[PDB]
Parts: sequence; structure tokens; C-alpha cells
Amino acid sequence: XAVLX
Amino acid sequence: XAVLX
Amino acid sequence: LGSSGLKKMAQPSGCVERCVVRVCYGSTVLNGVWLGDTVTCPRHVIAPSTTVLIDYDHAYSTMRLHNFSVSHNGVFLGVVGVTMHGSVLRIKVSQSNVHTPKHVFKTLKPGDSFNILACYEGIASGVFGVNLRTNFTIKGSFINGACGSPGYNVRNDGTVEFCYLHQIELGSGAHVGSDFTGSVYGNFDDQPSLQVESANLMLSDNVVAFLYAALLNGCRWWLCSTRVNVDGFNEWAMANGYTSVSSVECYSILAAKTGVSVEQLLASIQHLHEGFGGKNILGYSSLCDEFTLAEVVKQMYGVNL
Amino acid sequence: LKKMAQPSGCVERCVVRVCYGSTVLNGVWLGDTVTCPRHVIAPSTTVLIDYDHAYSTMRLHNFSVSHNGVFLGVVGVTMHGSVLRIKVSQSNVHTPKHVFKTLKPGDSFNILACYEGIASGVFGVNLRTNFTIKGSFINGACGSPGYNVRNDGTVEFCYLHQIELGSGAHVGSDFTGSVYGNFDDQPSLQVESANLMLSDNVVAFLYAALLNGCRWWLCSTRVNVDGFNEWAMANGYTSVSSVECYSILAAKTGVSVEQLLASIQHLHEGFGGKNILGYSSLCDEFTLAEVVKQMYGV
Repeated sequence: XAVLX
Repeated sequence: XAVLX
Repeated sequence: LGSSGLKKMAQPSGCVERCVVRVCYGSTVLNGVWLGDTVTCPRHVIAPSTTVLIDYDHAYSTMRLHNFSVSHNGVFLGVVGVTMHGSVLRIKVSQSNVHTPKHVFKTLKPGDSFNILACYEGIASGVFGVNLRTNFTIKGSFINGACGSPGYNVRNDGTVEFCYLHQIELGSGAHVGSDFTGSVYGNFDDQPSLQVESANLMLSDNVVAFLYAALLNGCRWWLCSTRVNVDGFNEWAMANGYTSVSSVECYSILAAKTGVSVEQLLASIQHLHEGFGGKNILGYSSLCDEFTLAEVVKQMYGVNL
Repeated sequence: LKKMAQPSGCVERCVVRVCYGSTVLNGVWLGDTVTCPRHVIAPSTTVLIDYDHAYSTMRLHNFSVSHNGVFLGVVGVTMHGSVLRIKVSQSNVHTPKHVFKTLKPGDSFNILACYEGIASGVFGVNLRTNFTIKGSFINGACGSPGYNVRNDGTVEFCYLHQIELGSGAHVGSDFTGSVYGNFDDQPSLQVESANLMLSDNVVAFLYAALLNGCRWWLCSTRVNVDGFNEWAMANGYTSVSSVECYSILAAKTGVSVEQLLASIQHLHEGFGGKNILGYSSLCDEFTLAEVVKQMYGV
């Protein structure tokens, strides 16, 4: 779920 | 009513 | 995940900060902008009083150069000449600003977004984004000594558009400036007189962009099920404090990516016009006309204009 | 009340373009050291990253560090927490008087949103109780600096953007590599605690309203600190911290904090259409310091 920019 | 800054 | 977030921002203030100077005449102190060998600032800096009707003609003719004091970060520049143009002064100095950015001068129109570098005593203290409203005022944040604070836009190629010098706060709290050619926006007077502005209209183009941003961020509760055509909406806008919608195809990019037509966002504006009741939209508790289509697309997809 | 940022100039001159292979994000250039998110060396985006493996197989000649298109020379790379410290030959002659600070929930700071090593936007933000912030970032934003500028001119570097959680919330790390709230710089399913309303800010906001002639909302009711604190339990609000700070503004209103405490309860219910300084709901976006500074220049 988390997205690293 | 207006004021000069 | 499922969004990017919509946040109100100003463009970077760096290149403009290096142009802000402290301009003092007698005991009056405000801000100026230093480009080339010329400092532009509000002309009421030479007014013996700012709290009374000013005879600017007399103010300029009894002006003496040795009462001027221009500094940048405490380093004093040498005043060489002063000339009056509209509501501003152009102060010629010996030293030329070696940090003069590639720049032009632009006059804003209602609906244009720009950036304010709020300055005091020649030092920038805050930076924020604003819209020139339909009544040629802005909703900024200023206190005593803010005058001369520059408004600007930075183009893609890096050219700085200088377009605002803060000058006035009306009795309503609304703020007014001039462009760098001296023209006071909306033809207000640079006097402490009673001046009234036109009733503000909601920037309908901006609300549409805002609602698209809301959809692209997962906010959907407000979506109306009915459609309203452009002419049908413009007839409603004139009668409820909204501008006309220009022009249902600039939104083709977001209409495509959301599957919601502009007409469906127009009927929603009508319904949401009342108020949000309890609910929210991206942190905002009423319809928001603060974001242009360009601002939205920029924050969503990273492209310009 | 206007949410604004402190000038970004001094910070802009520290922002650099950091590229590894073809991966490009932002770095902060202080002295001879460039700090950037370590995931710049990550081979993939949709998969759990073996940073140890990524780092031992790391090669320096694949780095490209630039400031306004001017290339610096990479000399050394060290990994510390969730960031890399890239040693460069050239020293940043525009290194501002600075320190490194780790923010606490409730602290306001400024985000300089950067892409490709060039700043594109600047805005004010608050660190929430769940150690996230609500900003706006897309592809290539990581490494964007967060900062505060003290009164003496000292720049506090305190945030490097790294991740967006599934909830939409944004998270960064400090310059020591510690990711705020102990989130991982991994694409894993990570859920944060529910956000709480910064009640200190709400109180400050209401004082601002009083100072602007907005008084309609003033409740006739009184509520003590403890009574409000467990009203706060059931409505997503923080504890009130903690009465003695508002003694100055209590006077200009004739309103006690307790009278500012009971109104929040009543207004939480709803505004009935009416507004407070343009807001149709309670606002915790402004600190007391921000209010006083915008009101009186302090």
C-alpha cells in the first residue's frame, strides 16, 4: 500500500 | 475606510 | 495510494528575495523591488502623512534626495535620481543588482493566480499564493509596513513576471496593489479614503478544477446525478454570485481521466452552493475557487499550462 | 488567517539533483555533504527492497549530482537510516547557518516541493499526531526538504519527503535518517493512527476570530480542561495543552479558555450554515505563534 515518491 | 499599508 | 493531495502553494521566493530592498524616506519605511539600477516602490513613501489626503504633486516637488535611504540586507545603495510614475516611484541607484532575474512586467487580470512575497523593513517574512478577484482585490495577509511587497509569477523558462506592489487595505479588509507601471488595480486610489469594491464573484473555472481534484483524490460524496449545460449554468451564475464558465473543453483532460462531465460538475456546484452541511471536500468546508485548472493539473500530473 | 510559508531562498540553494542510474530525486547540499532518500538506489518500485543488497552492489560512478545543471564530483557514499550521505568534492558556498531538528506533533514547518533538483513550490504544513503531513507530491518529489527558519536566521532542516501511505498521508524522515512515526521506506501495507484535531490550534484559531469581531459562536457554557479532554476522546481531538499559555489573549476577549473549550463541543455538532473567518468547520491549521505573528508581527 505505501508508495515511495 | 481604506488605509495605506 | 488513490490520490496525490491538493495543497495551496506559492512558487519559490528565492529570485524575488534578492530583489527586495529596504526603502526609507525621512522616517517612513517600506519595501522596494530592485531590478537593474532601479528600485520600484509605492510613491506614498514620500508622503508627509499617510493617514490624511495626500497632495502627491506637492509631495514630489518638495522631495529631497538626501532623505532617501535604500539598503539590501543592510548594505546601503546610493540614490542618484527619483521619478514618479502613477502610484509608484522609480529610484535610480549607483549599484546595479547583479542578481537581477530574467524578468518582464505584466498586468494581472481577474482570475489570474500569482504569488506574494510579504516583506517588512526590506526583509521577506512570508510567501503565499493568491488570486486576483473579479473586483480587482486580493485576499492576502498584511500589517503595517507591508507596502511594496512584490507579487509575481515564474514562467517555465524562468522569467519572473512582476505584477503587483502592495499598497492598500480597504475598509472591508480586501487588499489592493499596483502594477510596476504605477497603475492601481481596479482603478482604486492610493489614498486613505473611503473606497468601496464591487461584490466578489466566485471563480467558477476554479471551482470546476477543484471538484476534479476532489474526484482524483477519492472524494465523491458531493457528486450530483443531474447535468446542467453551459448556457444553463451561466444564467444561474449571474444570479448567485458566480462567474461564467469558460469553456467546457479545457477540462477535456480531467473529464477523460475521471469520466465525469463538466455539466455534471456544474449541477453539483448548484447543489453545493448552499453549503456542505456537515461534510467535507479535501479539508475545505465550502466550495473552493482558490485553485486554477493549471494549478490542479500541475499538482496532479506535473505539467505546466 | 492565511497559511503561508517562510521564504525558501536559502533552502533553494541547497537543493540538488541526485541521479543514480536513471533514477532521479532531490538532495540537500550542506557543506560537502548531500543528503537524499536511500531508495534512489532501489532497483524496483513495486517490490520489497533489500537495501543491504542494494547498497553492497552500489557503484559510485552511477551517481550524478547537480546544482542548477552544474555537476559536482561524488567522492563517497554512506548509508544512515533511510537516507544516503553523498560526499562531494565541492563545498556549498551557500550553506546557511543551520542545525538539524526532529519535529514533534503540532509543530509547523515549511515544505519546499522539488522535482529534478529544481524547486517548484513552497507551502506551510503541520506535523500531525500520527506523524504524517498532508502535502501534495507526485513522481520525483522525494528528497524535498522541510524546514523552519529561526528568528536569529538559523535554518532548521527537519524533513526529507520519502513516502505516501495508502491513506493518502505523506511521510518523510529527518536528516539523521529516522523516518517520522517509525514508518518504513518500503512499499508495504502500512496504516497510521487516526488523525487527531490539534486542539491547541483550534483554541488559537478561535482567539483569532475574537480578534476579528467574529463572536457569534461564543458559547455561554463553561467546560474545564479534564471535562474537555474526555470529550476529546470520543470525537477525534487531542488533549488541551494546557490552559496557562492563553492568559494573555483571555483578557482582550473577557473569554476564558474554558469558554473557548465548550464552544468547540457545540460547534463540532455544526455551524448551522454560518462561518468563522471563512471556515464552515473548526480549524486546527494555525498555531498560536502563527496567529500572533500574523496579527502583530511577533
